[PDB]
Amino acid sequence: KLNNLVLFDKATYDKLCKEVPNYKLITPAVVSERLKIRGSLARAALQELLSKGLIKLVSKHRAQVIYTRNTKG
Amino acid sequence: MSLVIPEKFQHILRVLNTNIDGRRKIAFAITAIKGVGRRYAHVVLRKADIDLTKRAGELTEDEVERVITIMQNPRQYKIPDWFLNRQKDVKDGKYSQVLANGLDNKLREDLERLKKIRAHRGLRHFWGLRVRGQHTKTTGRRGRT
Amino acid sequence: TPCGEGSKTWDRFQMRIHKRLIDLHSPSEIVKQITSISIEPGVEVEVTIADA
Amino acid sequence: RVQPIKLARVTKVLGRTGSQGQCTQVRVEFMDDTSRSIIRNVKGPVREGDVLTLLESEREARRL
Amino acid sequence: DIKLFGKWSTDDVQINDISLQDYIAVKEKYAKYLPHSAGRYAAKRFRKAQCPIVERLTNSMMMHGRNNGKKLMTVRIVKHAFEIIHLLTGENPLQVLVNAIINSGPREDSTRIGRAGTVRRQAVDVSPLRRVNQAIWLLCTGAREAAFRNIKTIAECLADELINAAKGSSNSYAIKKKDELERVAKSNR
Amino acid sequence: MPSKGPLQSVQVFGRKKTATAVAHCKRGNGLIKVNGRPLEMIEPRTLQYKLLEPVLLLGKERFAGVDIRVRVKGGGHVAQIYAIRQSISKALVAYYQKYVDEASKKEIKDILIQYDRTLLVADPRRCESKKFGGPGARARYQKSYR
Amino acid sequence: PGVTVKDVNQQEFVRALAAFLKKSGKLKVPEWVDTVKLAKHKELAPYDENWFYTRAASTARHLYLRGGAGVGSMTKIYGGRQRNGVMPSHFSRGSKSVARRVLQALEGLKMVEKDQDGGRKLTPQGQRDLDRIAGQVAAANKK
Amino acid sequence: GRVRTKTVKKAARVIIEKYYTRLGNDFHTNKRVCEEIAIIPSKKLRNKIAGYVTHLMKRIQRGPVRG
Amino acid sequence: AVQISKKRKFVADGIFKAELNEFLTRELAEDGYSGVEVRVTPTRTEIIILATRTQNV
Amino acid sequence: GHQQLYWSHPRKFGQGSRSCRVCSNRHGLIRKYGLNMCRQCFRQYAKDIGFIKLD
RNA sequence: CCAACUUCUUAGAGGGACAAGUGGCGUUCAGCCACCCGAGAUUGAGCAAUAACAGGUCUGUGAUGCCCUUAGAUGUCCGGGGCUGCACGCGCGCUACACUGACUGGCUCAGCGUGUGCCUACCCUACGCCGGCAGGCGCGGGUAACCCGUUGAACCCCAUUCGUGAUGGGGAUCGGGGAUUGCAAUUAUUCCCCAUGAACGAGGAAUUCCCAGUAAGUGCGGGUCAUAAGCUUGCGUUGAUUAAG
Ligand SMILES: [Mg+2]
Ligand SMILES: [Mg+2]
Repeated sequence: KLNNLVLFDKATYDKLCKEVPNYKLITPAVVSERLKIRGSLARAALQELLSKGLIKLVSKHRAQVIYTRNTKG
Repeated sequence: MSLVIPEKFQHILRVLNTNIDGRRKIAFAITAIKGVGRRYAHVVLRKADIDLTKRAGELTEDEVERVITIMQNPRQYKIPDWFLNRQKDVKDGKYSQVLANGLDNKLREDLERLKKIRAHRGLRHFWGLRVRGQHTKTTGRRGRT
Repeated sequence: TPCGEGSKTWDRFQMRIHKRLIDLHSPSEIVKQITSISIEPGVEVEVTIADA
Repeated sequence: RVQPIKLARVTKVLGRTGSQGQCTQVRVEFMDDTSRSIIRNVKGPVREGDVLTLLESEREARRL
Repeated sequence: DIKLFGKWSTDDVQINDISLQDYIAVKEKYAKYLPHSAGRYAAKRFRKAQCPIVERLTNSMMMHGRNNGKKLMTVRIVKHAFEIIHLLTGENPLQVLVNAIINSGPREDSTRIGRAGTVRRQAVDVSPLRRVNQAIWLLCTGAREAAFRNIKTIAECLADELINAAKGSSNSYAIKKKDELERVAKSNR
Repeated sequence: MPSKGPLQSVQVFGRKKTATAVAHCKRGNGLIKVNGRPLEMIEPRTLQYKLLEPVLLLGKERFAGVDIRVRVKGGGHVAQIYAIRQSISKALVAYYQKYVDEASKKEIKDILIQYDRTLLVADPRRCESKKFGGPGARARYQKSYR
Repeated sequence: PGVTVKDVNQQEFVRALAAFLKKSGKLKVPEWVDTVKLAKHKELAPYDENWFYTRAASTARHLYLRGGAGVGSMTKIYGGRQRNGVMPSHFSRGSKSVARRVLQALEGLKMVEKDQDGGRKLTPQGQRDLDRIAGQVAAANKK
Repeated sequence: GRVRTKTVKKAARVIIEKYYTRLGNDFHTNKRVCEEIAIIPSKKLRNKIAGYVTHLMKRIQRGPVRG
Repeated sequence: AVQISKKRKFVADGIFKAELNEFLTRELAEDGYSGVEVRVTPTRTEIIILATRTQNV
Repeated sequence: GHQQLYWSHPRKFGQGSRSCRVCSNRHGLIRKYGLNMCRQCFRQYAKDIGFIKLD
């Protein structure tokens, strides 16, 4: 119910790049409570997963950046 | 860029007498030092030629040594004169930023100076009163009993 | 109120003064008899210097 | 015991009631016949001729 | 045909209850591009019912003073939230919004200025505008009190409470508390 | 160069609360801009669909013979887009009562009246002055008794 | 086609011209540039470390739309809302000697001239290349 | 709030009693007649009298009013 | 020399008017005063009293 | 007496040197537009100046 | 005349709305409820009776009765101090408790109004050049729809950083320095800088104000003003949730 962690270990980063580009709603507020990171690396790492091409960008607003799962078939 | 971490990451650092937090970033991690405020911290770092967006436990000891060195004697690193704590100090006539137990040293020293020669400011520090001419009839109740 | 007692009332005096502007290319001598047509207390007329 | 949550259209509104001007008597009709018509009360503003749905249909009217 | 916020047209949407078609205004006569207009709705009564529900949701969202006239700031709360809604579901968000209005509007409550049996005693019915008023009030409130101390945005907390209230699971605030109105109305029936 | 048809044009205003905005519109070929800059390059951009809105439910290509341009003066950020939304709406309505038939003007006024009448009526509500005993016009200072 | 400055997005036209002046290193940047706080209605230093180029890009563009702007006028347009702590917030003026130094630095860059009256306009050499890069940034809106 | 004070009704009755041969059930002509034939100190009570004049046109064309 | 603003022109001759009203009240009260009336020209100004007993003034 | 310091405290700036031009109080006076009358009986002469209220 | 005109702006006149028109109710009375047309189908305020109150004010007034005091004067002036003193209680208010936010930067919108004085010294400020800031000088304009001023107001809008932590929320307290007003700043005038970083997690009983450009948010200007607004009186801006009993 208190402090999270910045700067990923090995155990959450492979958990990131195996299922976080799979599900449909993906947002820095989501993966800073479904994971055990706090945010501002939610914003940092999910920016570069848009830089790779594992997900799609939709909204891009300053209060709210919203991604989605990528084209499957 | 830090996708996982490098090999060593201080949980806490250790700077003057303060163990600054290791998960903050340096612009707001060294503000735990009494004497390094929210404004002085950015200026020391910009004179330290660093990248501001790096976090706390991922500075090497050469970075930590050079950050402490610039905030220790800032008068020679081209930091201007009315940016410092002790501008024209009342015992020596010099200019210094004070950052330690020496901050609280020179804090009480002027308190006991005024208490010695019995100035009106020093008498209200010797009492539990307000100093900067505030009213006392209705405010500040929870200092006294 | 002349004193402080009462129920916090306010009177809003105001004075709305009107002003109009007229040009002439007249010879500047007959403006004296233009001034000399009517006494008319409530107005205030002013004649510009004739030097343009 | 188990009632269908039955909806009902209103005829003439019978003016305010409820000691604060909060409740309105409305005289509903039960959407299936106009012969069956109970007088009831709602809160909130009405607009004569609309449709409102009774969670349980017959309890009481306002009389002492 | 008019595509509220540029997309999500309003022909496939169907209001299920007969009791609320004359009070929910999703149809083509009252469908716009974005919910912001020179209103004039509490001049004469009963014209807050042909005000469209996207406008009536974005008016009831800026509430507590520090956000009290910020209407260009709550219109994007709803603009983003429809896209979060569309991705978790795949449905037209106006359809799932009016399912939330149907299912969060109560049917019974009680009224008494005397001898508080619980609080109010004599259980009454409800007109089909006050259940629309209390639909939008419960939804905007629960989206607010569940995002006050949270990393979660108001846009996601709005979106995932009314798709949680349109299904109906007592996990959204507008369902778990509306039942307590209908429990306490049966308790002094 | 004035060689053909000098000044076949009108200049038509629209208002909200202080914000006036007068649309000068000539004969030409499909150009719409406000204070110099285009309609899609406009400041708020959250209200984007309600200032290019007469263009939508009338038609860009159909109504592309006019070269509307607007100057705006006074108001706020929201009132200055309702003022141009009113202005360019009733500009080409007023451009049609002067140069083509009113059968066509009623043909577009049919669109611009059943769709939220405020595009060519000036919304009359205004500032409504403060009074001398409260923080505003209606509200009052807090009364105490004990 | 012919695209002027007025039909381009101008939040990022400023980003275009700031990147232009940063790479064309002919701007007389002051020595005190990293400890400035920018106009005492705010309590932190500017976040962008090369902030002097985006202030220069901005004050050239506002000078394009308004002739006769002086150092008093530029501080009335970069001012903001000073929070007074426990007292209510108010408007306050910008910083004068960041406005004076940036107009003098653009005059070394030959993109601003003085006037018959007081104030400053920009020279035709000045406007011809912020129209040239305005065409580039409207083309880079596609590109 | 429509209810018309005694000076509106009394002065409109002395028109219709005395100038009935000039009046009709048009508002905008009776407004011009009452302007010309009465002395009315302001415009608002002028057409507030003239409206009650047109009301009594449809009233005394039916039957014996106090007429 | 230099002249003053039109806003304080009008309050100055209004307060000129109010001052000699009060003095000519205090003088001519026993002699049927009943006010004054002023006319300013760019010459001799002319103030007419409105006394009821014009013999006693 | 001894004229060097009879009236020597400097009546300049400050409300000990403003006064009413009618009525000779130093409190509440209105120095707007050069009126310099007392608050309490500006209201007397307010019509003699020509300041009507709203009607 | 090396052009016309008044839409926008400012006034002045006149017009315009009357419950007029159409249904429905009502004694087919007074009138009410709906619509259509229309900018508007109740704009907002001022004045405001009869008779009173032992209401307040002699500290506003050369309004004033009576009493008191009048030179070791309750007159008046000068200097210092006080009206700001604090175990506490109450009333107006301001800023907050954050992420619907705080930063840092871009970006664009106002209106009401005020300005150099008879005594009375001192006004509003453009521009230029010094200063990291408040500020300092030189140089103009303005007795004002002529200049400040197209009053580039804040909120809001767009990106950046921050991540639910009494935190980059909050900024009380307090040390040291720097300027300005002034005859004089101590018991800090105000402003600036650096540092210090307190309670405070939405508030019990109770209680206030308000129903449309309203509440509320948000700044601006008059008053006081040598220096000065958390007050007051006005102005615009953004703009509603509830109700027609
Ligand atoms: Mg007195
Ligand atoms: Mg938070």
